[PDB]
Parts: sequence; C-alpha cells; structure tokens
Amino acid sequence: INGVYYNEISRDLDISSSTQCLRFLKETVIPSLANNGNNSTSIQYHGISKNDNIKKSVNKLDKQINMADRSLGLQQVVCIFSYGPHIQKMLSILEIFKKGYIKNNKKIYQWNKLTSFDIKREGRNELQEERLKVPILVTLVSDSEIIDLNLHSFTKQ
Amino acid sequence: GSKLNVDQFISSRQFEVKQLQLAMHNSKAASSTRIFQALPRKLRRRTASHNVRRIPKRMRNRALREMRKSDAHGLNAKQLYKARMSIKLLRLASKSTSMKLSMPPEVTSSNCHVRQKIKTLKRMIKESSTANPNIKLLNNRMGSYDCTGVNELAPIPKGRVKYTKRQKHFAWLPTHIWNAKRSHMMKRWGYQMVWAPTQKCFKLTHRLGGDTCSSDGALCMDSSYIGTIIVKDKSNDSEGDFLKSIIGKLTAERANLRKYREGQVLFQGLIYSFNEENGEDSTKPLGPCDVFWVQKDTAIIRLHPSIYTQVFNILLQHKEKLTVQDCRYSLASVTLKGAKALESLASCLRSTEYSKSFEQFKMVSMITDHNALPQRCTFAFEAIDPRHLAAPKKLNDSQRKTVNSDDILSLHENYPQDEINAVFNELCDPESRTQSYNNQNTLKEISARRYKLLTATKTTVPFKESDDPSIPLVIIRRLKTRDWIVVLPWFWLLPLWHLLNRIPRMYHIGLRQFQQIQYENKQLYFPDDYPFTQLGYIENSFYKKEASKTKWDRKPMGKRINFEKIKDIHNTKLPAYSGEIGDFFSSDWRFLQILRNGIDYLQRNDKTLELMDGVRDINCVNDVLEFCKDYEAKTKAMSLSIEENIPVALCKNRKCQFRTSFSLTFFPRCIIAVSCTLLERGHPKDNARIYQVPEKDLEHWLQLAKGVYRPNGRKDHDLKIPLPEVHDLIGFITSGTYHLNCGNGMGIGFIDHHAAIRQPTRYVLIRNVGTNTYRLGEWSKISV
Amino acid sequence: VRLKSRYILFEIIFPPTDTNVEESVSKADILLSHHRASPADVSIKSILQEIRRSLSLNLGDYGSAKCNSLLQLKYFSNKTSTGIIRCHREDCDLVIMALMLMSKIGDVDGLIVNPVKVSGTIKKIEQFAMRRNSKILNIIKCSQSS
Amino acid sequence: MDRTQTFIKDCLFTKCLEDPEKPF
Amino acid sequence: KRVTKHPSLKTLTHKQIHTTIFVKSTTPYVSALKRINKFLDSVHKQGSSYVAVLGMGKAVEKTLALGCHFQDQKNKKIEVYTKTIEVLDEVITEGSDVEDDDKETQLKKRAVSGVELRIYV
Amino acid sequence: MLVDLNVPWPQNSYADKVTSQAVNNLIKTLSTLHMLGYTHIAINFTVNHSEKFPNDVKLLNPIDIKRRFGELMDRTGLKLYSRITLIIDDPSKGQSLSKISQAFDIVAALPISEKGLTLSTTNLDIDLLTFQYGSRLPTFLKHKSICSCVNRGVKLEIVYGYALRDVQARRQFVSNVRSVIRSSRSRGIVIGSGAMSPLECRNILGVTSLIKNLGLPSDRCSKAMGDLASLVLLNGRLRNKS
RNA sequence: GUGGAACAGUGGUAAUUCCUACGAUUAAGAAACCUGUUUACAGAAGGAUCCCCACCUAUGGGCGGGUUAUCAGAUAUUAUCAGGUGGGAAAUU
RNA sequence: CCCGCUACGGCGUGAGCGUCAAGGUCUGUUGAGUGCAAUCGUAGGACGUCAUUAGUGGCGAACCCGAUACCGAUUACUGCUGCUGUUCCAGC
Repeated sequence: INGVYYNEISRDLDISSSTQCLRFLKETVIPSLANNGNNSTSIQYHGISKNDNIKKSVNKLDKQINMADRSLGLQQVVCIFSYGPHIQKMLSILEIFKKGYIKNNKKIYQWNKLTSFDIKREGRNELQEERLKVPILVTLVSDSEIIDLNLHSFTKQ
Repeated sequence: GSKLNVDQFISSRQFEVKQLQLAMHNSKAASSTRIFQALPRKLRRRTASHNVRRIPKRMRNRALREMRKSDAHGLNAKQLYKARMSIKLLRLASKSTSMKLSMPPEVTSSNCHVRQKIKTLKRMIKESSTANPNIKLLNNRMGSYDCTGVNELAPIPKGRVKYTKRQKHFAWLPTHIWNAKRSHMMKRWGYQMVWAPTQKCFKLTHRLGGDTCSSDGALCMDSSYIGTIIVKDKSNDSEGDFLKSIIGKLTAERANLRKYREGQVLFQGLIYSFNEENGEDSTKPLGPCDVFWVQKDTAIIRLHPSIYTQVFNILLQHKEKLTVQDCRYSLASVTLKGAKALESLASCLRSTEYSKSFEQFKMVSMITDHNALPQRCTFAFEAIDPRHLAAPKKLNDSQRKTVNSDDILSLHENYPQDEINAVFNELCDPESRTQSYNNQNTLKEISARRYKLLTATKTTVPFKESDDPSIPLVIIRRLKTRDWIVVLPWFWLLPLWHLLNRIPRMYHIGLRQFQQIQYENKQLYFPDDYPFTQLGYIENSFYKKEASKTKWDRKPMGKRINFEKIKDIHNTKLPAYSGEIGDFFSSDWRFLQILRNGIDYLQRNDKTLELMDGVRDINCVNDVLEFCKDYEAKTKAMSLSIEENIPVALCKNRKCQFRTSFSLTFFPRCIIAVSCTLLERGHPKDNARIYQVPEKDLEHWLQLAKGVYRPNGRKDHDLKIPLPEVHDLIGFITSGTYHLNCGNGMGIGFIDHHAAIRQPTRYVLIRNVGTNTYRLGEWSKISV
Repeated sequence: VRLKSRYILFEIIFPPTDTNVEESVSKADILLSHHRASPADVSIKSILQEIRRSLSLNLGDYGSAKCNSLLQLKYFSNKTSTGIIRCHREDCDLVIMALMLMSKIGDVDGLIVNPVKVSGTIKKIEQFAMRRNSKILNIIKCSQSS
Repeated sequence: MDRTQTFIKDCLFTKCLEDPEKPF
Repeated sequence: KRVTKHPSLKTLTHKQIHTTIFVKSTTPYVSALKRINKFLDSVHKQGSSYVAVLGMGKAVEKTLALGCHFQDQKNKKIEVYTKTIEVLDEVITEGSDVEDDDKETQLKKRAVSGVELRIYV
Repeated sequence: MLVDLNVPWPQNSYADKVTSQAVNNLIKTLSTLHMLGYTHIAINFTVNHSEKFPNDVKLLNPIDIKRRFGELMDRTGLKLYSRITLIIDDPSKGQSLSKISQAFDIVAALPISEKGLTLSTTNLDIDLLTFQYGSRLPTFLKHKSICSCVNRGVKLEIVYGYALRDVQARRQFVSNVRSVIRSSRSRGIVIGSGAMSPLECRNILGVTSLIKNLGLPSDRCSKAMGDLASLVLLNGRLRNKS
C-alpha cells in the first residue's frame, strides 16, 4: 500500500492500522457529513474492529442509547461506524442489537451512509499501479423519527 | 474554435444525445413495413400471413387493413369405398367409445381384418340395444380404460382405432402428437420421447430452468418413459420383514436406512444388478434408481426403461411371496423446473376440499425458491379435473406479505401423513384409479357446463361431490436433480399437461435440454455420463463409435482432421505409434485400464519405470501399447460382451478399502467421478483426455495458477509448455461443454482413486480432440 | 453477397494552441478545452470537398479512384462535430489513413481529426456514440459537482 | 456434449429413419 | 462434525427478478459493474425505479464497493439497507458404518446480517 | 493501455536555457497525448556524441520529473520516464555507458553513418535504434546488420510524428519507413510520436492504419505496441533497479 | 464375355481444412459482433486463544470493565477473463 | 377487494391480486442473430492435391448470403461411391 486518499486529498493513513483510521473516521469524516453545533442532538461515537467481542459491544451499545439527560430534551443518536472487512462484524453488532430492541415493542430509526478510501498499491507489474477502493459504513441509529442533523445524503431505514 | 461554458456544453451534448436517440427511433419506425415483424421471435407464425387467427387480437385490425392494402374430388369406384371404409370405421369407433362400452381385443391388434372391426362395432351396439348384461360397460364418456397388469408386464396399449397401425412397433406418449407438433422426438426405446424443442432453447432453458437466480419462468419435461414398479408384502399383514431384505439385495446398504423409513422421503441413487445362482454372488453396476416408501411396507421404484425391463426380470425371477405391480401405461410423472414452476403448478390445479396439504402446498408455492425448503417435500391431495378451468389463472391469498423460515420449520414437524399416504394407496391400487374415471366428461360436455354457468350466473365450473371426477394428485421434490416431479395416471396427464404451458411463462423440455440441465447442476446422466455401468458403456461406446467412424470415413480426404499424422503429441515419441491415446473417438476405457495395469506391473516389477526399449516381457510403455493395439485389432473382428473394465470407487473406498498368474487385464480398475473447471484459457469438448501433473515443473503450474503475464498487463500463455509422458493419463471426460453458469469450461471426468491419492493437490490438465495444447484446472468431487 | 460497407465515426478536436496564457490541469476541464466548438463555415459539402482534396494530394488518383467509389458522409452536425463516413471494407484502411492526414480546413487551421469507431453497421455505431457521450456527460457532471 | 449429433439426428429420429442408418 | 448449508429465501415477483443482482464471493468486480450496467440499460424496459444489489457475508464489503463506484463516478443515488437473513443448515446428531452424507439430518436456523443496495437511474 | 516513447524535450545543448514558452508547450502536447487517451509517456532528450558529457551525478538529467511533472503525475493520472537518443556519427569523444545508463531509463541512438551503424550494433548495449526519417537514408539497409541486432534484443523505432512536419519530407519518410519494414522482417518495430506541438498528435486507429498501409501487418503492429513497448520499458527499469 | 481410357444419366453423401497466439479504455461493453463470470454466506451470529485491573475459592477456575494483537482450505491476489460466429442449399413466387 | 382518517359516492401506502383498453416497447434474441442489413485481418504449425533447374512454390475451390425455428421437394457447382449405355484398343 503506497498511500491512502480520502475525498481526493492526500492523507497519512495505514489500512493495517485500525486505530489511526478509526480516529480519522471519528475526527474528520463525521464532522464533514454531520454538524452537532446548530441543533440539540447527543451523538455517541463508536467504531468496530473485527477483533471485538459481539456481546460486549452490544452491551456497550445498550448504555449509549440511554446515556444523555432525559430532562434537557436532547435526542440521543448513536453513530456506529467501520471500514472495509470489519464492517461485516459491525453488521452483526448492528442487527443483534436490533434483535435486542424490537422485542420490547419499540422501534429503531436508522440512517446509512457509504463512502470510500482510495488506496494506491503496486500491481502485477512495476509500471502498472493499481487503485483499490475501501468501503466505509456509517450508521446513525436513534429512537426518534425526526433528527435536525443534515441527513439529506443518508438513507432512511 | 472558441471556448464555451459548462452548462452550454452539457446542454448541447444532451440535446445531441436526444437527437440521436430520436433519429434511431425514427429509423426503427420507418424500417418496419408491417406489424407482422412486431412479434417476438418465439411467437412468429408462418401461417399468420395467410389467416388472421395467429396474430393477437389487438394487432389483427392493423393486420387486416395491411392485408387488404397489400392485396369433393375425382375418385374411382374402388378407392371411394376404400376411403369410406376408414370414415365409417372412425364414426363407429367414435360412437362405440363414446356411448357405453370398452374396446374389443380384435380391434386393438389390427392384424386380421377391417371388415371384422366393422362387424364387431356393429354387433356391440346391437347387443347394448337388445340387452343390459354381457357388456363390458365403462364408467365415462371419453374412451378411458384401465391398463394395469397385475403380476405381469403391461402389454401394448389399445389407444385409438385410427392410429393403431402407427402404434405397431413403438408405443406413444399420452402427449405424443402434442410433442410432435412442438418438438423433435427420437425413437430409441419402445416409446418415442422428446429430444429437443423446435425453436432454439439452449441459453433459454439454461437461464429459465437453470441454476441461475434470474429464472423467471417454468420448464416442463414429459417423463412418462420413466418406469415404476409397486411392491407390497402379501405374506404378512404386520411389519415388513422381507422388504428391508429385498431393498438390501437390490441396492447397497446406502439406500436401506432407518431415516428413509421414518421420514419416508424419495431417494435417488445407484442400483447394481445382483445375481445369486448357487453360493456365489456377482455384482455389476446397473444404473440409477428412485426409491419411495409408504410409511413401512409398500414401495415404488422408478428408473430407466431398459433397466426397468432388467429389474422387472430379476424381480419376476424371485416373486415367491410378494405381489409385483407393473405400471407402464397407468401411471406417469412430469418434471417441473425453475423458479416459477411451483406458482404455475398451483395455478394449474384447484382445491375440492379444505385440507392441510393444500395449505402447505400454497405456502410452498409463494416463496419462489427450491433449496431453502428441506429434503422432504412430498405432498398429495384430491383435486379437480383441470379441464374445468381451461384458462390461465393464478389464485393467491392476502397472507400479509411475509415469508420467513419459521413457517419452513412448520413443514418439517406438521406433516399430514394420513391423507397423503391415503392418496398413495389410491394411486397404487388398480381399483381406485379405475374408480377415478367414474365421471370423466367430454370437451363438449365441459363446454356445455361452462355454457350453463354462463347462462345461469366468472370463468369456472363448480365442483359436485356426486358427479365430478376427483383425481388423486401427488407432487414430490427430487433432491439431487433439483426439480419437482408430479405423478398422475396415464389418461389423466393430458388434461393437466395442456393447462400447464398456457400459463405464459412455461415452456417444454427436450431430453437434450434435460441433459443440459443435468450438466449445469454438476449432476450426472445415464446414456452419456455413466460409462462405468454395462448398458451405458455398451450404448455409448458402440453407437458413438459407429456414428463417428461413419462420419469420419464419409468425409473426403483433406477436409477433415487427420488422426493418423499428428506431430508433437508427447515427449520422446514412441516407435510404431504416431497417433493419439486410445481410440480417437468415444472413450475407450480398455486402453486406459490396460495402461494402468501395465504401469502397476512396472511398479511391482521395479521401484522405477523404464521409458522405452506368449506375451513378451513387459519392461516399458510401448510393449503395453502394442498389446493395446493388438487387443483392439482382435476386438474389431469379434465384439466384446464378456465383462466390464471400469467400475466406480466411491462405493469401494469406504468399506472394501479399494484393494486390487500372468495377468494383464482380469481385475478391473475403479474410479471416482470429478467435475473440473478451467482456470486457463480454452474450453473442453467431448471425449477429452485428463492427464496428471508430473513430479517436475509443479511449481510452474502453481505459478501459472497464481499468475503469469506478458508486460502488456494481460495474461500470457504463448510459452514453451512442458510435455508429460504417455503414461501420465489419469482420466476421460465424456461431456465437454463451455459452462455458461461458471464463465469457464466444465469437464465431467472420471479419475483413478490411486492416482487421486498420488498427488497432494487437486490440479488437473485437460487435452481436447486433435488439439495439442494442455489446459490446467481444478476439480471437485461428485458425490452422485 | 450484399453491400458490405463500413461506417467510420470521426470527431474534430481543436488543441489549445496558446502559449502566452496558462492552462488548468484536470480531466473534464481539458475535455472542455478540446471539445470547444466547430467554426462557422463547416458543413457536409465543405468536409467532403476538403477530404477529397486531401485524398488527391496525399494518396493520389488511383487511390482516390478506389476510395471514391462509395465515399459519402452519411450523418454530420456542426453542433457536436461528429461525422459518419461510409466506405468499403477493403479501403477502410485507406479512409482512416486519409482521416489521419487531415491537416487543416481552407478557412480554419489548427485542428486534429480523431477516428473513434469503425463498424460494418451504423446502428451499433450510433449506440456506441450515445454511450460514449453519456460517459462524457458523466465526467463533466463529476467535475461539475466537485 | 456437442451440437453435432451424428447418431441422434439421422439414425434415431422418425423422419430420417427411412434414410440408411449411420451404423450402416 | 459434518454439517451442510443451504441458500436463503428469495421472495420475488415478475418485476423484482430482472432488476436484482445477488453478489457472490467469487463474483468479479468488473463483471458486477457490467451486470449492473446491463440492469440499468434494461430497467427502462422493465419499468421500475431502482436496481437492487444484495449481498450477505464475505461479499458484503465488495458489494459496498459497488455502491462506492456508481455513487461517485456515475452520479447515481443509492440507498443502503441492512437486513437479516435466515439460513437453514443440515447438521448430524449422534444417536454400523454408514456413508457420511447419508446420516440423520436435522435443520438448524442461523442468522446472517446482509446489505441491500438500491441504485437509481 | 498504450506507450508513447518519443516526445522530444525543447533543448539541444546544455548551454541553452529552456524558456517559459517551451515548458508550457510541452505541458500542452502531453495533455494532448493524454486527451486522446494514453497510459505511458517517455519523453526524449537529444544530445550529440561530440558534446562533452558532464562529470556529475544528480545533474545529468535537466528534465526534473519530480518537481515540475510531479504535480501533473498526481492530477492527470499518468507517469513519465526519461530517455536519451544518441546522435552518434564517428568513434571519437565517447565510449561511456556506465554512467548515462544509471541516471536515465532508456538509452537510444541515432546513427547516420555507415561505420556508425556497425559500432551501434557492435559495442552499444542500447534499447532502441532510431534513424533520421526527416533526412535521407545513410547508405543502404541490409539484412546482415539488422538481423544480428534485432536477435540480440535491440528494437527498431519508427517516428510517425516526423511525417506531419513538411510536404516534401513525407516522401523521404515513406521511403525510409518502407525500407525499415522490408529490412526488419516485421518483428522489432516500435513506433513513437515525435511531436513538438499539440497539433501533431494522433490516436491509435489512425496510426495503426498508417503502419498497416506502410507495410506492417495488424497482428505485429498491435502486438508490438503492447508487448515489445512494455517489455523494453521493463528492460530499462531493470537496468535501473538491478 | 472380359480389362483399360473418355463421355453421359440417376441415387447417396460433404463443404469457412484444422489447431495455436494477438488485435487500445477507472472513460471498467471501441479487434466487426453476440453471450457468459446473480439461486448473496469463510459452520467468524452473542467466533476462538490472549493483555491489564478488582472480586470469591484453592488441587483446577469463573464473573465484571477497558484498550484491543493473531487466525478463517494452495501463509497470496478484491479491479480480471472465457467461448462462439453464414449453409447444403440460407436460395427457388 | 383488506389497513388508517373521514363517514353520501372520498382520500394515502402495499414495489398484492383479477378484468378491460391503448400502432408505448419486444436484442423477451436463437450453443450466429442482424435489422441503411456484424459473421473479421495477419503470423506459425499439422494434412491433401499439382508442378520442379535442389526443394521449394501455388492452391483448400464453386453456388450463395438468411432475417423466427423445423421438415420434405426442386434448382447452381466440385469431389467420392454403385449401376447403366456408348465409343476406341487386345487374349484366344
């Protein structure tokens, strides 16, 4: 891997390093798509690697949907995110969490977003350089139907 | 040249795209001169230029105006009576089969006279007029009878008086003229079964009946040729003691299990012909078999017709206690395949009673899927005659639009054994299938009933428990061939079959197309892909060898491929041998097994094998190859019908531990069945040679499997390919066709198990007919 | 045996001959800078009269005799500067090499000709040209949105 | 499994059965 | 322990089958681009809004790569949905020497999370 | 994917400084090369054999791909390689190959002399041979000097960009190229675009038709333009790296 | 009556001789053209081993929280590619 | 036709079903499938025939190109095969 680009801008990342790319997703990508300043949302960030325990991460998601104050009238949004081959494990920690929630006669309102990194690698030949593309899954889940975030580019689920 | 804005540029280019699309549409509209070319290629009729009725009714008015814009014989005194004899015979036959009574045997044989037929049809009507007794009086208006032979084989059926001498040598399907007007059929066995549809349907049946997900249709195969026998234990009314024994004698200990007794699912497997005369047992590979049971004791077994005659002969040899039931002209099944086959099948039938099997089948019919259902799906019920509908209609309830696997879990536990097995007992017994024809009506009668409903009251005919012919209907799943087969009595099949493809997403199958379906699903086929058995080897080898030899000797010199002079085939070209491995045509397993026993004798003689220089001293390859050529030259004079040469190994590897005098070929060689997919460029063909990778240059084939390339960026295979020796052959491909569902080439091969345990890797190279290239691929085991 | 003729799609591209003014480096921007516009005096008969003169001065007389048997311009519009030339299947080599050596028109100089698509039928060439222009609209829309 | 079926299209059909057979 | 698997339920109508691609793990990327392009060419004849791209398991990542290609480079509006998938598996429960595939088959359910990806015209 | 390996650098001597117009014209013509659609670009630079080679290490190449073209390499989506054609006529003030081959990538030559062709085929481990298609043919092409050099690995190069210069030069161009085709045995023919202006760039369909009507078959032309071009690129790259 | 040479009539039969390689695209269907690589899954769905801290018991161990390394058949490659192409009359109102 | 609001016929969703109509479409097209009508070019090897001055050179033809598929009949040409008839030449 020669280099990792996001939104056609040169970045210093490593695909084999999970922590740096998860902090880059947390610090740069989500403020580029959602702004928490001009509204009353309480966003709890969480990233998922493929080495994570499913039950422990779902139990961590069981405390982030009821973490903020209920008296202030703040709507509580959980922003779960992953990139590449970890996303599948994310999906388990997504849907089992939904399996832990719809039995109590309640609903999850869900927003999905798909973007990508563009990495440069050497191909089969030295003169031929391959451009590979790594997908990113960003899911915002909440118990409220209408959220004042800029979520026009998302997908309502 | 002058620079322009972005919006003006994209607007001008979009207007140019719209102008080109409008110009192409205007050229396509001006290119058509009639609406007769507006039809799709499937529905184009050559008669439609003459008469208007072939054209759809929306298009007929433009067809009428374009057709208007574009615009009892001499017979002598003898041949007139010769023509009136046939017309009088047809009229008396219609009146006799319509009014009350059955068919005389003298009219059936049709080998004595026609005047005796006229006298007999005159006498039967007068005897019905003068007296009520002494009449073999039927149960319906249409000429349906019961062709059921108890303890003996079924004879030639009666059929119809007009088309009787046309049934003198071979018998017919119940949809014989129907298939004849719409498909190419072949006369091979005693029936005449279909070969292929008239319109080209290779890729069509591949996409609609295939294993592909985009299979929006239904495909129906007339499988009336598959013969079944019904066996029941007459000795004891209690539990069946001799049934498990005779199943363990007919088949192996693979199809006689307790699970198949409990869950009663049909199993298709391999049957082998046993023979015990006095203290000795000789087992030969026989072919395919379908076994089905009714809760403990009664069994239906259905398989290939010549194999059916052989199994019926072996079963009639030992017929001491149990009563056999031959069903060749009283029971037949048709095979539906695809995604919407269940929906069209539920569209073709309706219910006569609220029962559980109707609910289970209608819940199966909505999911539009095959393999998500479990192994056992054997539904049976009582239904109406499908001539009541005569229109393409589907019936679907609300069901709240929900499909889950929790309903599929109710299919494995809640199974209505009693009513389904009662329908089985109705179809097995000859009395209930005879009672089923108690209210069969003519097409005029059902048209009159439809007119009565149109006068009194919707497009239907209602059910009456007293005077409507409630039929038994059985729809079961067949596992490995991935297709739903539905079985029914012989004269009942046609009112079901005619309403099937009038659903506008249902087409008919030929046996060539069925071979394509069996080739697509990695499955096997008996006349072609079974070379190990006796009948398959004899049929395939003899017929394809004679056909290809006549085709090769028929061509003039210098236009066909010359098998005699092909240079650079193997490394170190052996003397007195300039041709290709074995026979050039249809796969000579004799050459392969003699060469395998020769290499085995060389390995038993010494730790290594030498290359080159009454039976001479075998020390290398060419002494074995000259013995092969001498045995071929001897068997060209006298045909071989003594023993086989290549059995299977998959029944031998598990238990018999595949264990193998001046002998060269007495003990045969066992094989496993493989399916190899091409990883290199190229496609396989029929009768292809399967080699093995030698001890050298294995890393070269591993690098070619990983990657080899010219610096342009694409794959490269214009390199010096290393040639292995002659004895590195390990198998034969019978069926070679470019596999469209994989995107590569599939070759159904049969390789030695010892050669399979020699190499630690599953890499197999293939060589075509008359082509000197070697192509690498990987195989998977066929457990069929 | 019928009239097996081959149609050739060509496009007139104007290179940005300007050394004193700077240039921008992008994909759809240089597609805008090369696919600018055709000049005023460009029609079917003008392009035919220019290509016959280039056929005469470059390839000669008997080569022009073999070329001009079925040499016609079937479709051309000056708004997009794309044209379709009918020719024989044997002299398609000669027609493409004549399209290559097109140096200048008698009114406007400084231009190159790009032969893009050759096939034996015009209906597939129109279908390929609509897809190629759709790809051009995709590149333009991608650089216009960002 | 090839399209060129010598035995099937001539010897085994009912239309070309009157023709001389491919084994002959 | 020997266990075998089966594919999943596909409840589809006449119009849902010609506009849906199911992405395997062995499916090439450029082949998937060609098939979704052919579906976008034929969806005007089929007369529906979107082309569906469904994947489960190992293909999901490269399935998302499909949504990473047509959204940016061809300006297509995509919708991402996360669904559950029930899969029946035949397992052998121990209760002579019989062939390995011919043993007691018991059905067991297993859930897999998967991605549906709708592409507009 | 295509390789265009004969674009000249607007400078002939090291004493002459490249003006600002020439760099912009080179950016124009390389953007015109990418406009029709190319993959590889190997720009060429001309030196004389009578010129005194500098005794430097990081100053042998006045091309500077990294500082000028390093931005266009990232923006446009292509890459550049540096190569030298050697205008050699007489064996004097020369015989130095161990230093010029390490800095640059591909080493070419331009013999115009009878003994120059012999000393090029004998003691020059070069990649491509170039003849002056603009001026006249030197003496006579034979199979004896060509077949001993093509079988070694050195390819013969045809410059289709020199044809769009003048009217009178086209006749001598065709007379040189057809001589190269009849002497080359249709194997070692690599073609390149010698354009100095953006008005002289052509696409694969016209150039393939040109080389087809000049006398090379369609198999050998396209097979050459892919395989032999990308093979001599890796030949230069492995002479650099290994 | 026989053998050889030539011609004529009828019946049957076959037609690119066969194989191999190559023929521009992140603008991912441009050698002239078509089809194919969609019944979605690595028994990774509460996956396995392991790090630190606190708890209870002791001959083994288990639970709770946090960052989180390794593993998923040839330790590899996600972005390539394959096959075929007018016939005995397709002609004849 | 079922669900929610409203209640005189009404309204909103099911990517649900049945009937009817529409020159809106039919690459829904075929182990070739075009429709201002694709069915290619070159190199190497294997085989056959004919002519040679040193050993190679030329040739693999002709009829015709469909337009949904199939079968039978007729017509145009090359080569092979059996029969028949004719002419010429001898073995005794």
